[PDB]
Amino acid sequence: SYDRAITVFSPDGHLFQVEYAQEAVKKGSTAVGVRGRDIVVLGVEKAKLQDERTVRKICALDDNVCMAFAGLTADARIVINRARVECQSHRLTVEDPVTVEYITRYIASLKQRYTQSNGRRPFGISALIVGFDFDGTPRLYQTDPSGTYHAWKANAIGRGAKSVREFLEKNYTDEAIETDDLTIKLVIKALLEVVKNIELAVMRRDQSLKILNPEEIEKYVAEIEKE
Amino acid sequence: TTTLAFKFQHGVIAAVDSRASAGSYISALRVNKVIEINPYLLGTMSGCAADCQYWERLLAKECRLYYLRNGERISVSAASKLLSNMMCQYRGMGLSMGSMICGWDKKGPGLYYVDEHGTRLSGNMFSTGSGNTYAYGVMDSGYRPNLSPEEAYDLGRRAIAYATHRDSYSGGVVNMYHMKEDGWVKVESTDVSDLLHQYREAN
Amino acid sequence: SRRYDSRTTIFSPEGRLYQVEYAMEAIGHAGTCLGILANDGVLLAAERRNIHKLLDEVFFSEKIYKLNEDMACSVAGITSDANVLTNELRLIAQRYLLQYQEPIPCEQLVTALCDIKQAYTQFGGKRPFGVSLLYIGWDKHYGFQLYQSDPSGNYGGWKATCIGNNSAAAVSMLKQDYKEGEMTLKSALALAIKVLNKTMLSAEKVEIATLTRENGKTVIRVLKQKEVEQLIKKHEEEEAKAERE
Amino acid sequence: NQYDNDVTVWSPQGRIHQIEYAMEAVKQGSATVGLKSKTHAVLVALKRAQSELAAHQKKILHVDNHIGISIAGLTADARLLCNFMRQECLDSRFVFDRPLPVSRLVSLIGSKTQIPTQRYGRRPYGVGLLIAGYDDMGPHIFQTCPSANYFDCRAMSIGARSQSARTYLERHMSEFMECNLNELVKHGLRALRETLPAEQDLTTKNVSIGIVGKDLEFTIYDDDDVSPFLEGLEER
Amino acid sequence: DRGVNTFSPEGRLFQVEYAIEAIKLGSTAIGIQTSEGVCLAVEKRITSPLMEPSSIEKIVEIDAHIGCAMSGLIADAKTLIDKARVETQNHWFTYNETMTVESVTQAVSNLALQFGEEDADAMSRPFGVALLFGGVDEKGPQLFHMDPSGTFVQCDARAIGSASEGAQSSLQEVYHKSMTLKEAIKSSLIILKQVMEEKLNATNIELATVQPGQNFHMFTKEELEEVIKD
Amino acid sequence: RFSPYVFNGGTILAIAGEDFAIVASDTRLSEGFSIHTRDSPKCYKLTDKTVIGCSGFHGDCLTLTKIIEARLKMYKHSNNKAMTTGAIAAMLSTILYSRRFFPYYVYNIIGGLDEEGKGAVYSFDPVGSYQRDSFKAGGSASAMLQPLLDNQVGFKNMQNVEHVPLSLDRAMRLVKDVFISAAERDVYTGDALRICIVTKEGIREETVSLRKD
Amino acid sequence: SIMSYNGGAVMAMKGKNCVAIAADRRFGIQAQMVTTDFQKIFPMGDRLYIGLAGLATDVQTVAQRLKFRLNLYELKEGRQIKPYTLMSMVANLLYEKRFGPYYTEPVIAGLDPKTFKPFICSLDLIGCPMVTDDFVVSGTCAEQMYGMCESLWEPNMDPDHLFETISQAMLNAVDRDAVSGMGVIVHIIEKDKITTRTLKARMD
Amino acid sequence: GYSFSLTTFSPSGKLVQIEYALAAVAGGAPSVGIKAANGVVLATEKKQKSILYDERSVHKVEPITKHIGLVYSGMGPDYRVLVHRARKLAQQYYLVYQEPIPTAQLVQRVASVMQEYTQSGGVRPFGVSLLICGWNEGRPYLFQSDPSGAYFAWKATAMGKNYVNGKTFLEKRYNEDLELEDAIHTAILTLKESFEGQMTEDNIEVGICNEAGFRRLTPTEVKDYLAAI
Amino acid sequence: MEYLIGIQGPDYVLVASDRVAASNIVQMKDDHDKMFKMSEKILLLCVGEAGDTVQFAEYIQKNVQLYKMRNGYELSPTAAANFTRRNLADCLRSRTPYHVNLLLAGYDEHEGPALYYMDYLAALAKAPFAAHGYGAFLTLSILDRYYTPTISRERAVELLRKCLEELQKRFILNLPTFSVRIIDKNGIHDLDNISF
Ligand SMILES: *[B]([O])([O])[C]([C][C]([C])[C])[N]C(=O)C1=[C]N([C][C][N]C(=O)C2=C(O[C])C(O[C])=C(O[C])[C]=[C]2)N=N1
Ligand code: NA
Ligand code: NA
Ligand code: NA
Repeated sequence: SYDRAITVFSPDGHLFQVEYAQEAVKKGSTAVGVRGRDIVVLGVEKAKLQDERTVRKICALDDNVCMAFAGLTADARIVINRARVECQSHRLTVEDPVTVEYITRYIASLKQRYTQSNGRRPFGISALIVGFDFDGTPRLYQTDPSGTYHAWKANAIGRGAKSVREFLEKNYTDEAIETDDLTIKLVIKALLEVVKNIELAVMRRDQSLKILNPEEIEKYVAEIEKE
Repeated sequence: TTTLAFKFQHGVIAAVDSRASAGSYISALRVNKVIEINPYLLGTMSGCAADCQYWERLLAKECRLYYLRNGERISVSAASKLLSNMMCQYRGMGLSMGSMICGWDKKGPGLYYVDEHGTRLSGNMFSTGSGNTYAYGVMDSGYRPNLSPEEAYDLGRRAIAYATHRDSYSGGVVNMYHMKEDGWVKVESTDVSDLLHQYREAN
Repeated sequence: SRRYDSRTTIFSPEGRLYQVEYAMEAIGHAGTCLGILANDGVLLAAERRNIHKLLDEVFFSEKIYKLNEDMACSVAGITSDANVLTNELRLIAQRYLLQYQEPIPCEQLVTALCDIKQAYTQFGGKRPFGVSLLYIGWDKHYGFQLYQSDPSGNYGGWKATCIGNNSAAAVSMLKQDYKEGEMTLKSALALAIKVLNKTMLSAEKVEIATLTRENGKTVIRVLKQKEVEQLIKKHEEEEAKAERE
Repeated sequence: NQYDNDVTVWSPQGRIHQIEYAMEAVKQGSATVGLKSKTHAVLVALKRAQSELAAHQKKILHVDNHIGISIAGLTADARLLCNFMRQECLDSRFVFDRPLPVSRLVSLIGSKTQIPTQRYGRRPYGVGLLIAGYDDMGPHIFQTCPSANYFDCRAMSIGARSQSARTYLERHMSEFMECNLNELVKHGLRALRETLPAEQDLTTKNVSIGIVGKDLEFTIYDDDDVSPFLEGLEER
Repeated sequence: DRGVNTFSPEGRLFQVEYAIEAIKLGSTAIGIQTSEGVCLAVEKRITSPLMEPSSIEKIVEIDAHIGCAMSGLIADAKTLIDKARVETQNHWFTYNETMTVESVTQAVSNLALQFGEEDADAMSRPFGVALLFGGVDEKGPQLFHMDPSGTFVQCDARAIGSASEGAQSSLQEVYHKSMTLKEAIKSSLIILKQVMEEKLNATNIELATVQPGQNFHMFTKEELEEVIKD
Repeated sequence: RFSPYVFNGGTILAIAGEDFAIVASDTRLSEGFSIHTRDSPKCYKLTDKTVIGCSGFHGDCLTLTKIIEARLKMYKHSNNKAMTTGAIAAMLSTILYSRRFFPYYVYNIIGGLDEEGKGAVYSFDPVGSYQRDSFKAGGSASAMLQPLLDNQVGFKNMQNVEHVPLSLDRAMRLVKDVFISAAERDVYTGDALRICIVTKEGIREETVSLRKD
Repeated sequence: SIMSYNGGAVMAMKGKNCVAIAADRRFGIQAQMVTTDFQKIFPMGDRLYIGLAGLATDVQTVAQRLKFRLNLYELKEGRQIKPYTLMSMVANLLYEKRFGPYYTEPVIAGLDPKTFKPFICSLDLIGCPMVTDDFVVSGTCAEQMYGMCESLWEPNMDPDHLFETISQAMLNAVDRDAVSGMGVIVHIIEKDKITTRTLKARMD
Repeated sequence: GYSFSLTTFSPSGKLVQIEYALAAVAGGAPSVGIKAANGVVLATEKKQKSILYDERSVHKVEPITKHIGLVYSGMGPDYRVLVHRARKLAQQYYLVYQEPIPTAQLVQRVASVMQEYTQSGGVRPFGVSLLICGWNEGRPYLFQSDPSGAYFAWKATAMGKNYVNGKTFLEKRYNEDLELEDAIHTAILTLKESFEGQMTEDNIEVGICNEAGFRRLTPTEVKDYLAAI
Repeated sequence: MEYLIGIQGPDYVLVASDRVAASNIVQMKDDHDKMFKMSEKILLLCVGEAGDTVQFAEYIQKNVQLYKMRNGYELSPTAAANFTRRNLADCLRSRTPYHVNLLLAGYDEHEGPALYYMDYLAALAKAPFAAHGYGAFLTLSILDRYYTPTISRERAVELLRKCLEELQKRFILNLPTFSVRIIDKNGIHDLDNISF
């Protein structure tokens, strides 16, 4: 087997292969995540001749935890599958389900091991993992190709994620949080900065994941334009 | 060996005898058959002493390692599951191990019978070891869900004492703990034969 | 050793995989392979690059491969790499069937090969498989399906799509003429020959197959040269009839 | 230059530059001295502090009751190669119930450290050792290097400015064999501060001593432990 | 292009050299050893108010009597923190006792040059992380530094990061060996406030201490807001 | 067929005082109905404050002593200090349990000084279950000595008897008289009596004679 | 015995331009019958069926693992498998477990898809082929099946005559075996058609 | 060893070592294969540098099993690896299935091996195109397999030096129901286009495949076909 | 020692397990549940050696749940049953053979209701009704007597009652209470535990 050192330090102390993996994230479709009290939401940027279902970038990992991604879509699918495996494997080992922190730590740990083990280039993705814990607190974390992870109130990754995060930093008030409708409107406003061309899904307290179809999405497009 | 455990209104009692026995000879009169994993988690012991000691110390290692990683104390369900998985990986190897994992977590008061085979049962009342059957008799007869703390201690103390009376391979001292919302408290390390002499003189 | 290493499994400075892109350029030279979904079926129509007087014609196809009872695929790229990948697809289909005793769903079979193709881009120091595949199939969950994949290990579901020589020109031509929800296999067969007329028209140079469901069982069949040649003359007459008026 | 990066690549000069580069890890590393009498073997080490707030670097390590070492180079290779010596000593005490001959231990270091100099994608051990020890053949000082060469010694020094130490030792060779313990330690200390400039000299913080012989096991002396030995001669 | 286990002409490994260069990019952290306890302080370097401040754990509990502060590649550190955490409980299992601060630091120092290409299962590169261990064992309160080379040493006071050079000068003047713990805590936050291009507050930093009597304690918003004064 | 164990016998004993720790043994090594040797004491010195008694199969005793000796160094090399008496007893459990499925047939009794200065005895079974004790007998005459130690050291089945702690004078005399009684009634106990006494000053060894038949 | 745990009975037979294959429908565990419609004969093509007696888990496993390899063959080759080839594929499959074998004794019966000439064979548990021009048996009532088959079989029988022969051979054999019966099923393989029938057999 | 591909994609998008291996084939001693109605022919140039070479010793036209045969253009040592491997693959089919291996299926298996060396670690591909004759159901089979691991079923083709001239020569002069008498004569005429010297029984080699399997033709059998040219 | 029973209907599947968790001579739990939710429309009922049942059942459960998460749709009862068979068949000739007897009851939307049977050997059999344990020797003939293919669910519970009442009358083991569940179009439905 291949024992070559793929990821190494540079003259100025940079891990160039991890830095080039983060350039692969910044080309991928603009993914955005937002937290609330009762509800947690994810949304993604977008040909006429495609099945929307197959190129979906919002993926459930367990009954309580899902995620979005931005970057290389093939690289994403392996991290999602191995996350899905670890979610059920966690229940098999300790019965109780996975907290959003544990699965994020695992995805981070997996991403980090590819930046340091021989033969392997890093995963060219950043993820936005969301859900509800054992006690029922809502969560939103973010991983990146280096394998660092941090909790967020809201965050963006992908094309023009500076201009979306700049927008989110201002707009994330307690007024937008209160209701389930208002948190969803905030995600659409944020995506309308960079962007029928919006994928969008939600997670409530005890309930599972729920993708909103383009008919349901265009309802909230009317409710934004009034204001 | 004789161990017992039961839930009631004011948390969970956990009482064990102290006799160790290589054959008919008494290896040791006073062995501690409860492990203290943390302030909110105990573990009773029966069967092979070395298996009991090693594998429940390894549970404790992983419970301690869970606290450092996650920044929160382990649940009673997860701890009981983790020990049964250790027993599942060593199935068919002649391990003899008959623990009950008692604790308190977010889910409430918790009690789990875990076994050498891989068995793992959530329940209100349990008993293990050779004196198993004799403990159940006294425990079940005098049980209520709404015992007082003192009446609960009287039940657990008597049940181990009358078990050691009949079972040859149980004896020495009753070691009774009491689980609460604010962690366990050691109730007593009472001598069994002094209790059996006391109950004889009451008639 | 370190001097001789090509290093196929690394990010270039831009943030992308050179051997993956360079493999997709190999596909852009290879023959025009397309696929079109319909209400009553699915089709694949490919440019036949093995074209000489002295070629024998042993097999029932040239670029088209059956995979399961309810599934098939065609390719574009290095044909030797396709023979490896198609053999592995067939193995996956039976590995599922041995396990569950149902046919493998179409998306699951495509993800299984695409997880393997992605491995050749991420680790092992090996060059990727220089093949894009177009898959067709039926399953009990989603029914009539068309999928595309490429050397990266990335896939997508399509209503109609193309790969090979004049890929982009064919897709934009399909974006005009395809009507979603309203297309039958007869209307789809007309559009397949319309697009191949643009990109490449004798029937030796064309190779068509149709997956359909007749009486609770999937029916995969290559068209014979009598069926193709009559469909070519129907295009030539329909093209000429509009030209006069 | 073409012949600089891999240990397998012979130069046209008939040299392996990755060995000779690994030798420079010892030289830029701090100074240490070793010497022996008829009855004892002593190691003396100038402990380099990082900043003046931080405590001084541990330069003399314990291997067995009968062997100990002083180091100069990369500390991870020092500790790795220390544990190899500790283990081979432990094997000999386990297997034979008898301490491992020092020359035989030193031969196993040479055999071990040579292996990666001949193999691709591997490197030499970036560390030189002075190895004090007593056995059936009396006391010994042995030297080892990144090149896998080893030397039996009357005395030696290695590290930063260690040419000064070697010049001192080469004068007083016939004196060492006749010396008592206190005179032998004092000789090693005078060799060490010759490496230093005239501005700075030996204190209890920046000096460590390691002693083994016929009477004594490999004891290490660091702080107030050292104070007896220094208080004798201190000028120039 | 060259191998990971390649010496420079100066006599040192390029990847170790470049791993020290990576710590300069990392955010600054200070630890001061005192007779009454070891304090440990670090800047979070929060890039956005949307980012949750409590989920940047740059000081962490190794055991009830030991902590560790980090600078550099945050992901690289979590591998080493877990291995230390495993090592302490493996030691508790086998020996029924606590490890020394030196013994823990040595165990982590053994992993520093465990990288290479040929002859491997294993790491390709070193860990680009400096660690400031700080705890209280049987030999009083001890603070220990570690770098990517594997070199580890006891420190009366030390810092690591972008303004390691700047902060060490301030530690030289401020440090006194017979001082109290509360003086040493306030010394750090003074020395941190200067070097940070962001402004010091309870959400923007982590502090933590270990005494002989008291366990490892990481400071809360309320406990940081009380000290903030100076 | 091939049997990897054999019973060599001998008795061991340890007592924990307030300021001391006795660890004693006989010197007979047997096999079948013959005596191998009369000078094979079962006491082994580990550290200045810790000694171990080992009885049963002698092949495992030699190996297990050599393992402990090897591990003591490995700890001291890692941690720069000697192992505490409690830490040796904890380590021994893991070594005995590592051979759970092919036992070290060795009854171990460690005795010495804890970190608080006082006496500390740790008794074992072959697969590594242990506990701290005041006193414990082991090996061939375990059954003979233990209930007398329960009586005289534990004050069991006695009333109107003040529970006075053991003087080192009294404990040494007790160890002589019990091993005299074992030597009479046990075939595998005899020849001579090694007694190691662990105080803060160090270890010192006596050798009283026993029955040579 | 191992084969008799689930029991069962399988038979195949030759006629003029046709072959028959048949088996009992009992799945049981020792004394207890469990179900009365358990499949022991499996299709391996249009004019080619395989019958599997003995241990029921291995009956199902060998059927499934043979179908795995069959489907790979048919896709690779681009044809229906020849009967003699399927025998060798089973022989290879079973002999791969030579020292840990599948407890089943297969019986193959089919027409050659080019010539349409009759073919039958059976194999032992370790995959030793046995081709005959008359009949083959496998099950707990092998002795009973042999005695019927040997007496009742004639050469060059038409499809209707073959059915009556093989059915009466099965029915009377399984009626003298405790762990075989609960129905019979019979497939008459001809060139034009496959005629599957289930008999009014004893249910005790 | 080396665990990385030596064959890789260039910016144009071509596997350069395969096209460089095809240059090694294209500059090899020429070889011809023709499919008659009743049989198959394989012929090639065996013109060694001197009369010192023992002509009976080593063969270009080699059998694989009793019903399949083989010939090449390009690298001789590389060819011998493929012969040994193909021979094994034939027996591995016969052991399992107890049937003579189909010619299509032998080519597919050897193609997979030829593909293996265009990707796997530390190895160049083969500098060989194979021509594989056979007889399966009751009819002839001829296949090419070239360094890529791609295979093509041919009625007739040429390889090596003047393969372009041999292919065009064959295209017009081949009929789709030739007799095997005539096809053997055609194969020698295809070689005589590209030849440099007077032809003999020694300096060329021919094998044939029909109803009774594959064999190499004897020198005297070749000498009869050379008499009427 | 333990006892399972399944009764397939036209558009449903009734199932029931006992609730004794036994140990040596003692009935440790009267409220134990032996049914495992694979899918919304599938139950795996499992009985056998003490540690083997739960470890096997849960391994299957999580892989069925993994199939849901991976693909966005659950396994069919046919697929789930052959998956259960494939794992138990591969373990059979290995170091760790699971001694488990089990019923897989389910409902497909296309194929309708299905009850599957499996012994520790891993022979899979689809059945209109079946049962495991020593109780099956008493109760299977009662199902032969009164079962018809068109049996209504409310009648099927009264049939179940006759089997469970026969265990109280004739079976030497206690088995006082029983879990009861129905599967149909609308997934799994809990029912009152048949106590005595
Ligand atoms: B308790 O289960 O009595 C007790 C509990 C411990 C935590 C101290 N365990 C022991 O006393 C004990 C004894 N041994 C080793 C000796 N083995 C046996 O006693 C033994 C016996 O003998 C009675 C038997 O019966 C013949 C069996 O087989 C059933 C197994 C073990 N280890 N722990
Ligand atoms: Na005696
Ligand atoms: Na019968
Ligand atoms: Na019957």
